[PDB]
Amino acid sequence: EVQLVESGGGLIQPGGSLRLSCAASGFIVSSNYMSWVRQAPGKGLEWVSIIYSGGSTFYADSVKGRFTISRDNSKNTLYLQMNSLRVEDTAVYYCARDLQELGSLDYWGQGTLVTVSSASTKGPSVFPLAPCSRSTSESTAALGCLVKDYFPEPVTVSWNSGALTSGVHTFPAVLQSSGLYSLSSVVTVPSSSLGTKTYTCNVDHKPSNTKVDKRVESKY
Amino acid sequence: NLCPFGEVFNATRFASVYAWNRKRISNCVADYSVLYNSASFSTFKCYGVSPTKLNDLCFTNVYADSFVIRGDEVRQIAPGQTGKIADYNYKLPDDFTGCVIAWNSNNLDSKVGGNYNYLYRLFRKSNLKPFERDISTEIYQAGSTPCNGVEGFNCYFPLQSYGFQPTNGVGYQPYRVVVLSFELLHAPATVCGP
Amino acid sequence: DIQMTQSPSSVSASVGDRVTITCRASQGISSWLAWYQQKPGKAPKLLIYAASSLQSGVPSRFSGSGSGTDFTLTISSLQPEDFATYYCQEANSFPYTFGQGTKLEIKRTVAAPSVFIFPPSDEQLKSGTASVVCLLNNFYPREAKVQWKVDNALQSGNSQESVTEQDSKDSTYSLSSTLTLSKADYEKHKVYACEVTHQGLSSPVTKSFNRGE
Ligand SMILES: *[C@@H]1O[C@H](CO)[C@@H](O)[C@H](O)[C@H]1NC(C)=O
Repeated sequence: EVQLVESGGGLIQPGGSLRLSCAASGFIVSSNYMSWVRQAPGKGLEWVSIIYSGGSTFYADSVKGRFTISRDNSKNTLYLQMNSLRVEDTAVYYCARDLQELGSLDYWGQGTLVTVSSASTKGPSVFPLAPCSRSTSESTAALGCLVKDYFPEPVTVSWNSGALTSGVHTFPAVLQSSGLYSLSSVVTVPSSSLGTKTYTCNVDHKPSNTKVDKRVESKY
Repeated sequence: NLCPFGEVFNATRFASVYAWNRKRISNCVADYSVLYNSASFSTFKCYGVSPTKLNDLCFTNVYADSFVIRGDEVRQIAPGQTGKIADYNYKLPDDFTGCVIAWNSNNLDSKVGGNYNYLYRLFRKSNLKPFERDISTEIYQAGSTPCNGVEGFNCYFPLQSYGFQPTNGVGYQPYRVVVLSFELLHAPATVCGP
Repeated sequence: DIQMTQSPSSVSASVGDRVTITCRASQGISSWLAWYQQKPGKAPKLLIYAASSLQSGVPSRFSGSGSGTDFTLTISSLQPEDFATYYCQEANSFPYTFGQGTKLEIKRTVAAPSVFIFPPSDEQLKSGTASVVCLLNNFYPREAKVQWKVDNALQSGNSQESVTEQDSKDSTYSLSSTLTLSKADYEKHKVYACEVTHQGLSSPVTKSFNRGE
């Protein structure tokens, strides 16, 4: 069969350098147009670079003079050398075989993630989102945890060590202007349980070896 | 004897760029001024010669190459360029001495449904040499397994149709191109002009 | 360059529907257009090349059409695995611009959000920052507007929001909006409110608290 596997993604500081690889099976990379395409988190797709079988190379304006596409025929592998990296280069990077206007990009790899950031790795603070004392509500109360100021992704959140799964919404993280992430996890529960059932959100941030359990209860 | 430039610039059919035509121009008087001072031409770039002084010059031979390409590909018909036209279809040498002349031909070379008769070479393993003309139709092997002349996955006909339509943006529209290259030897000069 | 405009950004459908998605290029590109499908956390997959040619292995309910400036992707009768985002692409000139994408999501009955506001914890306030969270739970359709108000001044530029993926069971969305202030700014004001506008509410619903009660 035919395959494309990217690797070499990771965390790098602005101004840094990184090389991605794309190992191909089936296709002969040196006989194809090969392109790199990228997708910034939550955004669309952007073609970045192409290499011709005969060796010509071309680049999107946002990477020209910083990125270099190349190949090693012997290893049937495609490369993108990324220099002078910027925050806005943060993206999943895909290699694809390119059939131009004959057949477009017909096979893509799974992609490798590049994160360009100056932030230090940091475990989150966990704050309670306390259920409102006005418990008339609907007969249903809402409560949760604010998981604030961590880097990098991801955090995982459970409730009552996994015993509480129904009605849980753990939101996607937002990147703050500080370069640290923030996330909320909420659960709707019966207002009648607020006196009696303990609600504890369990927060794991592996990059920082952080485990936090936060008991969330009605306030004063 | 006037040089038969009319047969070249005013021909009725023009070649596909992969099978570009060459016309040998010899033993004749070349009035280049009727050309450079004309409104007809969106591109008129000369290299190794000044376009104004053409009529004061003698040459051993002159070749006139012609073909149709896209308007945004005319930039590739120049020394030092890269791209699908320069690499695989028509290549000018670094030390090119001559003129590159193009005009928009959307009126004659487009059709309402799309004109698909004009082709270019999409697949080739290595770049063309200067003034090399490849008319192979061999099925192109893009995968690990030989195609032995059968089309299919990873096994592609090497030529691609342009598909010109009158409503194309101007970069996508057809342009007719004439490349005059000026040959000089230690030989009699047979093309002089005025 | 050439602009590629996909509209609408979002399309609501049920299984079995005929769905058509459009892509418009700013100049005539003949038939040089590709359509891709992408699902969350997965690579895009090619559906249609050269405007109307169906890619090998792609179900035949997918078809493309158009030539010049206006192009369409049609799915003849929608299937569950078809809910995804769709992208067109200029295939025949640098820089091979992709359209901004059309999301195909599951139609269901209108459902108003239940709204909740959460004051900053005292624990966080000691550290010098205040996060105020507004929660919009289990609503449909996706379109909703959160307006933060601080002593009735409309707050702009100091909030971020986040939305879940459509729920696998009941097809609703939930949304979180966080207003961030310094401790000193937070203590300058009394009434904190988030006001929510949504198709399922007859008029905007406001949830509020008074700082320190
Ligand atoms: C081609 O014909 C036009 C008139 O149709 C004329 O003006 C032009 O000089 C001709 N080009 C030649 C003879 O090279």
